Amino acid sequence: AAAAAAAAAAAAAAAAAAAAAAAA
Amino acid sequence: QALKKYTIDLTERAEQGKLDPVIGRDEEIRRTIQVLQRRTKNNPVLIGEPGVGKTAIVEGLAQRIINGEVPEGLKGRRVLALDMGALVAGAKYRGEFEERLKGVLNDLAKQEGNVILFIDALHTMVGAGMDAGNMLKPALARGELHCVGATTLDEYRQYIEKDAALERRFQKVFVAEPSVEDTIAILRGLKERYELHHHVQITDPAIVAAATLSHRYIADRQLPDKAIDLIDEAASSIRMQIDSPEELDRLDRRIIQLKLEQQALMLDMLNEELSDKERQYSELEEEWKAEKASLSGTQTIKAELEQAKIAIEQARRVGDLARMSELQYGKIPELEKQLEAATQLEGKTMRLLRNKVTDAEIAEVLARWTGIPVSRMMESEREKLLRMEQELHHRVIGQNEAVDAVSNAIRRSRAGLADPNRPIGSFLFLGPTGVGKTELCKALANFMFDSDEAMVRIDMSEFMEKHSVSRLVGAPPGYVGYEEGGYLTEAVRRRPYSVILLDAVEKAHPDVFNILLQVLDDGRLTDGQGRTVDFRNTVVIMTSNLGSDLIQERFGELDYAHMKELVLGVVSHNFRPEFINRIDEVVVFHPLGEQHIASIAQIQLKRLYKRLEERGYEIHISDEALKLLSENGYDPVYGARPLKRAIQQQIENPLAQQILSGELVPGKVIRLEVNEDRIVAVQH
Amino acid sequence: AASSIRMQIDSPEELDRLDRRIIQLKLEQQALMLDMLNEELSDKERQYSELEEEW
Ligand SMILES: Nc1ncnc2c1ncn2[C@@H]1O[C@H](COP(=O)(O)OP(=O)(O)OP(O)(O)=S)[C@@H](O)[C@H]1O
Ligand SMILES: Nc1ncnc2c1ncn2[C@@H]1O[C@H](COP(=O)(O)OP(=O)(O)OP(O)(O)=S)[C@@H](O)[C@H]1O
Repeated sequence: AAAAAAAAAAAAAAAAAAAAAAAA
Repeated sequence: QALKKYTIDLTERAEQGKLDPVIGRDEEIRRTIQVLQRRTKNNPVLIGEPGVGKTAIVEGLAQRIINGEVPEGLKGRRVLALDMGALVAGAKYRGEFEERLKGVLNDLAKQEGNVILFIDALHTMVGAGMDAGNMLKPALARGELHCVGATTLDEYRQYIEKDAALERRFQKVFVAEPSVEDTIAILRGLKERYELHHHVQITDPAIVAAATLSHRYIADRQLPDKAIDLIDEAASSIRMQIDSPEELDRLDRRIIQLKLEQQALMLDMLNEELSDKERQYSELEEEWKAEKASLSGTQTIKAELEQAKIAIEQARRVGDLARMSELQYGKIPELEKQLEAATQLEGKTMRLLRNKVTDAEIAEVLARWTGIPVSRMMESEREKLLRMEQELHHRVIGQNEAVDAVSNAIRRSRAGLADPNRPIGSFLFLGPTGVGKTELCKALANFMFDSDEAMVRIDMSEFMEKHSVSRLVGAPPGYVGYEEGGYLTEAVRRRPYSVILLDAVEKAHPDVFNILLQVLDDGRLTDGQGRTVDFRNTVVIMTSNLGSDLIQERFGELDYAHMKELVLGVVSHNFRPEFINRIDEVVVFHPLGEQHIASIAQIQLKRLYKRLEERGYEIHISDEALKLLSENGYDPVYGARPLKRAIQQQIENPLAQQILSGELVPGKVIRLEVNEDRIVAVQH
Repeated sequence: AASSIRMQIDSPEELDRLDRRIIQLKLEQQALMLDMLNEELSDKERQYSELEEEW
């Protein structure tokens, strides 16, 4: 008789940047 | 065999009486029962912002079942509450959990609509592994399972607008937060329960206090749960006060002091004083024991009243005849009359004391819950408030109208006379700088809170550009600036009774003023994550210079009022006119007289002498030297800082030259006496 | 709507009012043992049985 385990399955997000772009 | 291995019969707990008076909510439970007696989409699910007690409405359903206040078709039923963590915890082998769930579902099928299955916290059942969504999808499909769901709005919107079939097996019940008065009724029922628990009396003005003030001063949670907090922690506070007592503690400290002192004396007569204070303490302690016995009898008679209520409810559920009436009719003649005899005996005897939770307990739990100072005036704070002009002219000389307006703002705060649409009192300051604007706000902060920076001093030169509004409110979601929020909303939402200075405001770019328009009108304000923060217990003060030529030209030969109108028109030409309309009052500063200058010099000398005594060096001074500092440190064009730096020069440079010469003996009074044009330090 | 009407069908109102009334007066009359609550109980139980049978 064999039992189970529990796994990680881990990773991160994906990010953004954002850029002002000045007028004058 | 399988069912009670994991389920909780709440209707048994209603029979056990361990549940609570669920008050109101009848339309809601009716609509619940409506969704129960459908053909398809039978499964209800409760939705609301948390605190509104979805658990409570389920248990009130169960109580109305056991009472038989339901209609007939759902009488004789079951409502059994199912943990999942009960289910999981032994699932070592594979399939074990799934066999558990399968046996539970088949035994629910065997009950044949006897059971209203109730599952709290429903989005767990979304994720357990497939796990239960597909693995109740047959029971979803058949409707023989009549599951009742419970969630926050969010995990509904997270997890249940993700599946379609799971969505269309469950029916939204938007449970609302109640108003003031339904909450008041709920509080009266649980007031009865809390006096059953916590050995108290609770007054109905304390209930209306809890409702009103938690509706004002708690911007976090919602009704009724904040009022539950207020009442329960006031119950704890009265319990601890009666468990203490302070006068006993004072007398115990006194007698152990006199005991130690007499044992050091072992003429005494402190023997006699010790014995007298011990007699006094024993008398008051015996009074304390008698009061404890009185309240203990009160608790016993209330508890036996509650046991009689439980028994007569057993007789109402089962249908006992005449035993219940005989029990009631014999019983609470005598328990009512000696309850009132104990009540008037305690109203006599409680000295050392309080048993009624009043508003004052609520206010103290408020002003130590967050800490907006709403409690009524204990006098050291009050008499400190009443000297406020002298308090500020401990540190800020002159600028008297400003001092007055600030003290008026503080007073209209503490009187409770501020309109809670708005912050307490907003200010723009004016005048050419170095006349004590930022220092006045720091002096306020030193007063009210006992620090300079424990206040929010954000100079505006950080904010000269359009984009850096995110330095204060923050980043919108889904970026890197998502884990440190804002900074302004943070430094309110920690401690919402705080001074916020935004010094030198008109450098900034006016979308910062768009933010600040929302600030000064309404005081709720959208933070970075997509929620809001109170401002209504802050004070926001900004500064400027912008009538600098005007005030340095024209503070003579004018009043205060037309001066105000003139420089107000100047700032009208600067800002938008809303942002000077939003101010509680603009206060205009002035050029300075030499008496203020001399007082400033005194203040800086006191600071200097503080630093030197910390160094360990000791000074008397010529005040002709102070006069020459006054005559040299003056200008109309700036004010105080050139005085400060001229004094800095003409003392501290040759002085520190002599100090780091290894020249001046510590301990000697360093006579700062004049030279012909310098000012000498001698050692005599 | 069908569930609403089903619940309206599934229970009376005034019958339950009078049922609470008669069990209250039963409690009260047993507490008496002047009475005349005997007569009032008989009247209200007759009314109760009438409306019950109509239901
Ligand atoms: N009408 C009411 N009668 C009695 N207790 C109530 C009532 N409304 C709220 N409560 C109490 O409010 C507290 C919290 O209520 P809940 O709505 O159950 O909390 P919640 O926000 O639903 O989060 P959970 O998941 O239920 S713990 C409980 O202790 C309830 O007893
Ligand atoms: N009434 C006063 N009491 C004590 N110090 C004062 C007073 N008026 C001016 N000062 C001094 O002058 C300076 C005032 O500091 P601040 O308040 O920063 O100047 P301000 O009036 O705020 O204008 P800015 O923006 O700083 S130029 C400090 O160096 C104070 O020591």
